[PDB]
Amino acid sequence: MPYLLISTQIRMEVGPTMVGDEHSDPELMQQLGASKRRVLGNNFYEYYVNDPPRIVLDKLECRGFRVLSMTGVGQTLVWCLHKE
Amino acid sequence: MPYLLISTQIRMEVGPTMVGDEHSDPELMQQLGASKRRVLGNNFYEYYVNDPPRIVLDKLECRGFRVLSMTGVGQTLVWCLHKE
Amino acid sequence: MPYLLISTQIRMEVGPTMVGDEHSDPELMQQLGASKRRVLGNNFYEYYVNDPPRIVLDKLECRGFRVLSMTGVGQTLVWCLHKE
Amino acid sequence: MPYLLISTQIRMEVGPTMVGDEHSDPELMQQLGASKRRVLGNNFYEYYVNDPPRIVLDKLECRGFRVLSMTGVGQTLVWCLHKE
Amino acid sequence: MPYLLISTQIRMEVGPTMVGDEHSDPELMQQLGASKRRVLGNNFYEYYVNDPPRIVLDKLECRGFRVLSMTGVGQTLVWCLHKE
Amino acid sequence: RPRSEEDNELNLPNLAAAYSSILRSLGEDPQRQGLLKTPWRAATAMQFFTKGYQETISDVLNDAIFDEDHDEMVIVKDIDMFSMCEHHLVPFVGRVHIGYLPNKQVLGLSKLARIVEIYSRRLQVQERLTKQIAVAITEALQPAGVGVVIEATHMCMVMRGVQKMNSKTVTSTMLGVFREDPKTREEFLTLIRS
Amino acid sequence: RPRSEEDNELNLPNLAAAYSSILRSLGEDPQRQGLLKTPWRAATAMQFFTKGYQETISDVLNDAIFDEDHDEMVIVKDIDMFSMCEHHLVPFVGRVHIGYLPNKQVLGLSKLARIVEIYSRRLQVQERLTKQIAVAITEALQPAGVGVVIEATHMCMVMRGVQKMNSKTVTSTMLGVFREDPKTREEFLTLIRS
Amino acid sequence: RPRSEEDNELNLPNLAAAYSSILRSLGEDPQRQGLLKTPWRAATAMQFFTKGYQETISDVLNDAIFDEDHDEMVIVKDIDMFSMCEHHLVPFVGRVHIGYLPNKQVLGLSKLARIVEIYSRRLQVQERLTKQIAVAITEALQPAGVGVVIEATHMCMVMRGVQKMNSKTVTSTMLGVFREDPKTREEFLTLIRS
Amino acid sequence: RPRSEEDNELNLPNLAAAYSSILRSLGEDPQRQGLLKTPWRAATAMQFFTKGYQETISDVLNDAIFDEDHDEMVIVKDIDMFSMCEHHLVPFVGRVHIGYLPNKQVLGLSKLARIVEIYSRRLQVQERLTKQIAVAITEALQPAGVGVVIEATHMCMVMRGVQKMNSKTVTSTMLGVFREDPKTREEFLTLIRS
Amino acid sequence: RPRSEEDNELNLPNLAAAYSSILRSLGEDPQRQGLLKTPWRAATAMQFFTKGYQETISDVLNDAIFDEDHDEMVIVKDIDMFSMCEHHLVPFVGRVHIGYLPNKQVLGLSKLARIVEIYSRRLQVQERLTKQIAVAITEALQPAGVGVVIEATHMCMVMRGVQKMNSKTVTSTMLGVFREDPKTREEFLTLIRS
Amino acid sequence: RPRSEEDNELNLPNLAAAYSSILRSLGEDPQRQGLLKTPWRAATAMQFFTKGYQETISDVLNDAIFDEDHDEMVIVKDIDMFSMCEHHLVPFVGRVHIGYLPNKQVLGLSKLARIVEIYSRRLQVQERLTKQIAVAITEALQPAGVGVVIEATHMCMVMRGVQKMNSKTVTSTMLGVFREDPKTREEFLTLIRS
Amino acid sequence: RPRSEEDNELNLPNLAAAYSSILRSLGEDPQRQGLLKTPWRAATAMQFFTKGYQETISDVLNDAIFDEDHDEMVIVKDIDMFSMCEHHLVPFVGRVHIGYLPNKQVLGLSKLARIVEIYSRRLQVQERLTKQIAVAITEALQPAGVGVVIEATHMCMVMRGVQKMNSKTVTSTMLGVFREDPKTREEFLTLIRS
Amino acid sequence: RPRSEEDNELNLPNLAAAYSSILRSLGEDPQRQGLLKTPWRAATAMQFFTKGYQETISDVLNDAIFDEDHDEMVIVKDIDMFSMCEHHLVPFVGRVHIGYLPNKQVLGLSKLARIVEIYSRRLQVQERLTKQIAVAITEALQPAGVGVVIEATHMCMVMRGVQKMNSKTVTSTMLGVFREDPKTREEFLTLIRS
Ligand SMILES: N[C@@H](Cc1ccccc1)C(=O)O
Ligand SMILES: N[C@@H](Cc1ccccc1)C(=O)O
Ligand SMILES: N[C@@H](Cc1ccccc1)C(=O)O
Ligand SMILES: N[C@@H](Cc1ccccc1)C(=O)O
Ligand SMILES: N[C@@H](Cc1ccccc1)C(=O)O
Ligand SMILES: [K+]
Ligand SMILES: [K+]
Ligand SMILES: [K+]
Ligand SMILES: [K+]
Ligand SMILES: [K+]
Repeated sequence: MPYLLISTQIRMEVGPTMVGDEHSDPELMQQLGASKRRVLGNNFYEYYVNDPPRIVLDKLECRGFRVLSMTGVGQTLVWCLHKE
Repeated sequence: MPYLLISTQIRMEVGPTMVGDEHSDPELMQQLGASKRRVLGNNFYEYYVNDPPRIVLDKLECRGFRVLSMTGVGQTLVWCLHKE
Repeated sequence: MPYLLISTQIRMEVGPTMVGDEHSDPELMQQLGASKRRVLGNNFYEYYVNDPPRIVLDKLECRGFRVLSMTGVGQTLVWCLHKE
Repeated sequence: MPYLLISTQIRMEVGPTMVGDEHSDPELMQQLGASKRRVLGNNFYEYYVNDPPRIVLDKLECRGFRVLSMTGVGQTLVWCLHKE
Repeated sequence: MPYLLISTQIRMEVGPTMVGDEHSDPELMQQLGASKRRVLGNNFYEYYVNDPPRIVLDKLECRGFRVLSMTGVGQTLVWCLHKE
Repeated sequence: RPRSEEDNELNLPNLAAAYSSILRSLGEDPQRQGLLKTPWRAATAMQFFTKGYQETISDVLNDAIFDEDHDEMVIVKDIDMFSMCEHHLVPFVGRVHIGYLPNKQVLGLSKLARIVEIYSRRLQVQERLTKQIAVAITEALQPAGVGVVIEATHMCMVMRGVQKMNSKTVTSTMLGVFREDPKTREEFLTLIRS
Repeated sequence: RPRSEEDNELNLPNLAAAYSSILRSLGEDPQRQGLLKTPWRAATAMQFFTKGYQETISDVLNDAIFDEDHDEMVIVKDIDMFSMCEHHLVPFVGRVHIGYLPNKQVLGLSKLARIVEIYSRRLQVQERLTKQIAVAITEALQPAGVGVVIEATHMCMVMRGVQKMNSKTVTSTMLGVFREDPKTREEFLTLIRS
Repeated sequence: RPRSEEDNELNLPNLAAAYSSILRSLGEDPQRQGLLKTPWRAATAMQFFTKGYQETISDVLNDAIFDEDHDEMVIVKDIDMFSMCEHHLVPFVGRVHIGYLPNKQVLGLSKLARIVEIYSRRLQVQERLTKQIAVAITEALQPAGVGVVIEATHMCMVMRGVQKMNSKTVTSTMLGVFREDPKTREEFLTLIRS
Repeated sequence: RPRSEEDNELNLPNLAAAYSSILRSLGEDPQRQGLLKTPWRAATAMQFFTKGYQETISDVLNDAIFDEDHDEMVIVKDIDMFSMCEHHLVPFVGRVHIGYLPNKQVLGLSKLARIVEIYSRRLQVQERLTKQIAVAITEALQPAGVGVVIEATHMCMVMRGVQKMNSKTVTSTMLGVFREDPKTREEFLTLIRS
Repeated sequence: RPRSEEDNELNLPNLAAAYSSILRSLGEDPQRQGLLKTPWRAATAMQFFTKGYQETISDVLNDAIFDEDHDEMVIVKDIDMFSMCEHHLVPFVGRVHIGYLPNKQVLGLSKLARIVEIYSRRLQVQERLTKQIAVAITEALQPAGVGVVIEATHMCMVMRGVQKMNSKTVTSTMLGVFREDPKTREEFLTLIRS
Repeated sequence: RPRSEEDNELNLPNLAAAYSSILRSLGEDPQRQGLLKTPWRAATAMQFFTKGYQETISDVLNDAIFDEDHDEMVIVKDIDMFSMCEHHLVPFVGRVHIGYLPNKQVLGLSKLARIVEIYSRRLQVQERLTKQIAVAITEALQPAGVGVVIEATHMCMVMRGVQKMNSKTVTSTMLGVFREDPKTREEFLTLIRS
Repeated sequence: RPRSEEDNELNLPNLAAAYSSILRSLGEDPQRQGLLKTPWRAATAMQFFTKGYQETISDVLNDAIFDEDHDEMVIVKDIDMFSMCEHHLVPFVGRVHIGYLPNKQVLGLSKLARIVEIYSRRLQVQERLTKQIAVAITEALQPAGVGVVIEATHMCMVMRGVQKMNSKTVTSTMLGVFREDPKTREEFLTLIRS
Repeated sequence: RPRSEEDNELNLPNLAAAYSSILRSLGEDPQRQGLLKTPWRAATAMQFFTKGYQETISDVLNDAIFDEDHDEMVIVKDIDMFSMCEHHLVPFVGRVHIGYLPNKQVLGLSKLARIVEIYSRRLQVQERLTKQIAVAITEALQPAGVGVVIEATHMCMVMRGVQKMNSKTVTSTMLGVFREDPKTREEFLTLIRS
């Protein structure tokens, strides 16, 4: 599992920050302190964290991930990270 | 065929994920388990997969592709991959 | 002439693909089989091709260009390529 | 703290430029001459600077940061910087 | 002054191209043949050029700058360049 | 357990007595030629307004769901709805607007209207009514998304509050693509807009 | 005897109890977080809707009647009114249109508005309400004539009946020249018409 | 004899058969997944549109007629009505406007609404529907006069004829003073006018 | 095989016989002076409503398609349409809105109108009717895109359901650029919006 | 002698030739890809606008006149009508309003509509068209009176004259009681007014 | 070569002759008192409707173009326009909306109005008319962009087709920034929207 | 004696002081950055609202009264007027409708408008203001008759009273033939009606 | 310190005296039959317009805030409001529209209405009134966002300025997601738009 995707909305200086989907590494999710949920109406679970994306990026580097690309889409800021 | 383009819409944690066009490598498409179709009204065929883009990215790395760029456009999240 | 810009609209799996402006290398344009035109109302000429951007990216690699960045703007998907 | 996020709005040739969140390095913020505030209605503090993003990028290089990615989202231009 | 920001709007195959702000290097601006102005209502000056962004990118490479990132935002296409 | 015809008849008398009590408690003589049958009529009315309790989405469900291989937004707008405010027991009147992105399965108009009646005819809160209709549609169709919007005039601000029959309360529940895709939400709001 | 603040306080509990009873008699749990304070708000509301009983035309009367040596038609139209159906205890909402041919004495707006409030905020019958407002104006001014017209929507036909909020009931009372002279009657209806 | 619940059930099958026949007679396959239950639904519908046959003014009558010592015009307007053309078996939709000069006795809204329903839910001719509603009111109240006006849109000219949904048919029946006194007639037409 | 003038005449009697049967099954005397010719008028009507079966897009096709070197959106809005509900055999009336991005080839108004009539005059389901008109246009023009929006009132909720003629159903089909380019879709909805 | 299907086909060519002439006489090349089939279409259109000549009131007459024992005003309003200005051969578009006091005999809608079509689809003068429709109804019914009002926009004042599409021309014909009794006339103008 | 006052007089008889022929080919007597001067009036009218051929953008051009150092969108909306359908020779009436982003040079109202008249008063196709006006404005101002929208009713669908005067045709042409910038396009549609 | 510019200046300070007092008497700090210049502005406003006192019908009179040998009704309607309620010193806004039957002499618009301003801009009572305008016109023209009608919203029932901005007060004064001839009165009310 | 009933009675005389002064200072005789009680009524009115000073959000607060586990936009629009211009002491009337994104906690209508009344019934500036209501709601709910828009007519531009009652002033305050997320802001402006 080399790739990871995280995102935040409306504003970058505050969370929540989405850190994973249903098939995400349970350990990594736990390391980040990410909660899991399925918003009413959605057909999928998501892992989130209350930290600002910047904080989640630092933690992620410690686990060996690096930011490959960052992009906006709608009102969503997305980071694409790659491990090794 | 060094370049590849994949994409998803509205949400990143779930598919479908578009993995190819009419002139895509049939073998690679088969390896991904991609179906082919032509939406009514469109003058072109597209290869899709029900997996989340993150899963498709991992599979693609096993076949030698690396993510060069990721961007949003409209409600579409797009990844540009390059082989070798 | 180290930089090149190409683009497509609405959908990525089909063309046309814009491959050049009025001051583009005539030889390169010819190699890509690009037509030239000036849309009514516009004060500029444009070189286009009927191929999907993915196909144009492969041909461009053969001539020594590499994708540096990809971005969306409006309903336009744009690739920034650099030679050597 | 390897990652840093800055941003500006509407126009790039003029500030303000957002340089940090509540958990930003106080020293770095002071070095940039960044003020701190919490806009009415928002549940978070932000560090800003009256300089154009380009000026803030030069200062940030002096402190060892490099631009990894730049993206637009809404009417906000965002830069993702990484130190070492 | 290692970083530079240039941009164009609506269409990429034609100018004008924004090449600088009020605190830009006067020499570099002169080398590009950039005019200066302050649009009515705006509280800032801007340096522009009538050339297409692609042309401006070539000239800029001659002066030692390289494209680090390109992004869309609104109807504005933006290039982030870095010198050395 | 869903209320039933029996429950009503066995309770009618209790309601009639309560209203007859209220008549007195206000200053009226429940004996007047025109106030005699009121305790009963009041009671029958108060039951008709809450007859939704004696039903369940199930009674409607499968009876009318057709396959039409449709996967584009469908909208039923300007549906009249009358309900009872669980706070003052005063009714709030208005309109309901429903839209959904089918996953091959479509709902019949009557069935849709039946779902609205079932939850509106009972003590309610606009925010809750909105959400129940949305979920009921989601469960009965497994659609890609669904949106519900209610606009109503609350009579406890018309007569009460002071004199504000002008005021309007707008609530909405957006599930699936209607929640995540700003474009679908905009189109939905545009198509019911006029 | 006119109802009074004391009467209310001494009856509030009785109402609250009747409503709390009804809640049960319908199927609800008077204990739910949102139904707890309902029996009281319901009683309070029901008293505000009938606060007209605790007043009389006298309280208003002389307080505001001026001499303006005027002897031509005076019309106050589009006066919002809210009342209760003595038949189902459901409210009927609408507008009131008043007109009178003064005999030197004119009535102030506030006083006029108070006369409408007094008789409308109580269990009523549109026909009666129309007549009471008319006679009250006749008594407080000895005019050459007076006309009152009420147009209202009865909620017991909007929700009940089937679904008839469209329906409008129009009643009128013409006294004096308003009854005997067709010309005055026509001018009055023309002037409120638009 | 008034049609009854038994009659319907004993005839439903006969109707279903007739429609199942028509389906074929037109070129359709009564077997399609979407046409299967049609013969029955079409039949049920056709019975609902003519359910007025299973009722009489008597059922309504006395049940709700009150003494309010009123003797001035009373009007109920904009009553929605739906009916069936006995000529093409295509429905005509519209509005009903009723007015009457009571002779002490007044009719309650529900009852009035029920009278309209009874004669309109059956095969009709606008001119007949207008007159029947008017005579029914006259019999149930011995009023000094009564007036009925119907304005409807006929689908046998909207779709058929060419494309005339614009066209509106207006019929009226004026009895008593509504017939003999032009002033009453004018006031009634004025009051429903807007 | 498309229905023909022969099929009609060879079936009219079977239709008239079914309707004469229904008349009886409801309680009427098919003999009344005004019901005699009804079975035939009903039958004739029911065939006019489904006369679209005796046609095909081909009959229209090439007859009127001109080259105008146009490649910008063309919209025809507020096209009246009348159709039959295949579920209750009751009609639904409304308006059709069409737009398409031509690929040099344009369609003639008359032809476009004929396409709508062909599919609407037959037993339908709004969702399906919307889709057939859309594809029909895509086939007769090979355009860059096409959009169709239908808004209609279903009489099986006006009279039936309770009384909901207020309700409106909105359906749409977006092919080509109309589906993929949000901007085209918005502009289309804006230009028909008002 | 009423024009006939034979007459048309034997004249179509003559018309086509005249129009093909006009095309040249104006500056156009009747050979253009878009102007080729024009002379025929133009000719076809011009015959449809005058297809009223090939008919007579007789064709309509008795076919649909029913006995309903009705003797009160019947009104059919807002009937769309198109016609040709015999003076400039430019059409005038508008609406026809009809009313009549039946003498037991009533007229069917379709028949009434056919009467309007007959006289309007032919070269006309508004004043005359109004009168012919009025007389046609009087002959087909022997009523106690009849009224016809036409309001139309004349295209020879919209484009021509300067730019006056705003202007409207109103004509009327009142026969029988509609002429003699000012009261009937007023009621008729009131009932079509709105 | 632009048509001229001589060409007309030399051709008017040719037109009058053609119409005199048509009058006969239809069944009329070109001799009636009111039909005598028709062939000439019809001819005079047909020339007036096509007087656009005897003009060129040149006649207008430079005559009224002022420098006002303006570089923001300018809009002239609701410009009435009348034209002729080259396919049926029937007119289509409507409105034109024009917008453009000036490059220092602006266009005067009269001149703009004259540009519209020039191309509308001649045999047309809505799509073409929209485009010609668009390009005419582009040539006379070298603007950064220009947009044109035309909404119109086609008489060949009002009378003909069946009865569809309700139908509206919308066409647009967007050049320059009006084509490439969605934001400019949206603002333009907003400012003409209402 | 008519108020004058001198009086104003000699009193402005007084007013300013009265208002400054009121500010305190209410709880405000007359020193706040936004309340400093208020006492003066308020005073200036209160003088402008009552500037009518510094004028007389004479100042207007003869200056503009022309002979046009006209003897048929002349009407000037929808004249905006603003005034002050002498009872609460709160303004009442509305419209004035004037009509008169000249006796050769006609009044000029500006002059008429000045007469309305003179009596409206001062402490008033609707009845009196209506009457004063009517007599003023009567004196300035010796007409055969004159009618004045005022409809206005009184802000002392919009904010005060409860919330009745809906309510409108209509007053009128009819002199001469407008009083004695019902026909003249009706036509005046008709011509201003719409 | 919030103003109180005592404060009023202790100040009424002072206000009365200030107005009595103004009366004279204008040219009026405070003794006139109709001007006698004015100074008091004027004073009482001015206190009612500023009765907001004797209240605080606290009085409202917790008394009515329910938990309904809702987290989607809630809107209350067209709330009538009346206020006083702190600059001219003239009132400005209009409507307030409110929206917020609840964080589980919702606000009852009456409470919301009370908040608006509290800040509007006092000397104000529209920009300020908007912001205060927005903040008051943010504190009484800790919502994820809140928006407030006010549109009003300022009487100091209707009568004063010249005559501009047409003019409307719109102000807004967006807090939270309503400020940062353009999509939320748009949906909010759409849902109150109509
Ligand atoms: N909401 C911001 C963009 C943004 C969203 C999410 C994260 C960062 C920035 C805007 O509208 O400009
Ligand atoms: N739907 C998201 C953007 C998004 C689209 C697709 C994938 C990921 C994110 C938004 O509008 O904010
Ligand atoms: N039309 C896509 C955006 C897009 C444009 C160009 C290429 C790919 C995608 C959308 O609206 O989601
Ligand atoms: N406001 C610019 C985009 C932009 C925003 C912020 C910084 C730079 C550019 C536009 O609408 O095109
Ligand atoms: N105007 C383009 C976006 C774009 C902007 C700037 C340069 C190039 C393209 C669109 O809306 O698709
Ligand atoms: K966030
Ligand atoms: K997805
Ligand atoms: K493309
Ligand atoms: K900025
Ligand atoms: K550019």
